[PDB]
Amino acid sequence: EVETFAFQAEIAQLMTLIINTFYTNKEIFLRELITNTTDALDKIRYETLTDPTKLDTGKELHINLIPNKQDRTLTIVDTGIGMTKADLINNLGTIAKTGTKAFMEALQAGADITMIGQFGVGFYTAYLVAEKVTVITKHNDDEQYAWETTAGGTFTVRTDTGEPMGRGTKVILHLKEDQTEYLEERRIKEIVKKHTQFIGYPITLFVEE
Ligand SMILES: CCNC(=O)c1noc(-c2cc(Cl)c(O)cc2O)c1-c1ccc(CN2CCOCC2)cc1
Repeated sequence: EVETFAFQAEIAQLMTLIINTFYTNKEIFLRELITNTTDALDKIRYETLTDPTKLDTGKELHINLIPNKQDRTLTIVDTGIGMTKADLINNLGTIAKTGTKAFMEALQAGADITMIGQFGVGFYTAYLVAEKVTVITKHNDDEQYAWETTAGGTFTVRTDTGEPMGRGTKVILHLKEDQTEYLEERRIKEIVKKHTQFIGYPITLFVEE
């Protein structure tokens, strides 16, 4: 029931660079994941212009940020178009071989890690703060799947038996021990205000008891 895949060499190389390079401005991961959510939400809205039934899986269009200090996880949930199994396998709906190669070439020329989104591979910035990332997703044309990687050159894909999502993507960041500031309400609010003020969807930061 669990399939294990090797990353393409270039993507493994970029993930190692992200994990091993000294770079203090780690907060940019949240801007990148919220940006991906906003793009996925725009995609389902665009499809709904010609087929209103595309929203039968959920009419709410939103992004939720759910910190969990007990599990040391930060979960980003959106109700966007979601990814099929093929999209997960194809580097989470990106042309990441091309993007990761171009980004690493720009870094060699003096660009910085914060420019990752310009290369269409911003998702991998999750590894600045997370030791493991789980991506649960549901697209109207496929079943609910879980993608997961702790880097190390491979990722797994499995059918998800967890809480059904209806439609969209949930990114669960299992944070590194020294990166728990990203579970603090004031810190998350600061990052969203700084980097995501023009995202056209409600971003709700959940409170913990
Ligand atoms: C059917 C095609 N599906 C989607 O595009 C989709 N569905 O769900 C997502 C998604 C991916 C990730 Cl990594 C998130 O963090 C959030 C999200 O909603 C996606 C995204 C996949 C990839 C991307 C990144 N862009 C891909 C195209 O080039 C610019 C960067 C954004 C969203």
